[PDB]
Amino acid sequence: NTIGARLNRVEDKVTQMDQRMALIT
Amino acid sequence: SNTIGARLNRVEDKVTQMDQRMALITD
Amino acid sequence: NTIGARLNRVEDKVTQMDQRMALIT
Repeated sequence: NTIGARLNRVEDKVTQMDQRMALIT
Repeated sequence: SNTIGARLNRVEDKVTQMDQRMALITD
Repeated sequence: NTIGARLNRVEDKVTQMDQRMALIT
C-alpha cells in the first residue's frame, strides 16, 4: 500500500487510541 | 534507515503493539 | 502540511502516548 494511504491510517489510529484513553483516564 | 518511509514503518509497528496492549487497558 | 511534518507530528503523538501506557502496563 501507498505511503499516503499508510500515513493517514496511522494518524487516525493514534487519534482513536487517544479517545479510548480519554474515556478511561 | 531514516527516510520518511523507513520511519513510517517503525511508527506503524509501535502503533500496532500499542493498540493490543490497549485492549488490556480498556475497550 | 508537508509529508515530513505530518510524520513528525505523528511520531510526536505516538511517543507521548507510549509513555502514558508504559506507566500502566
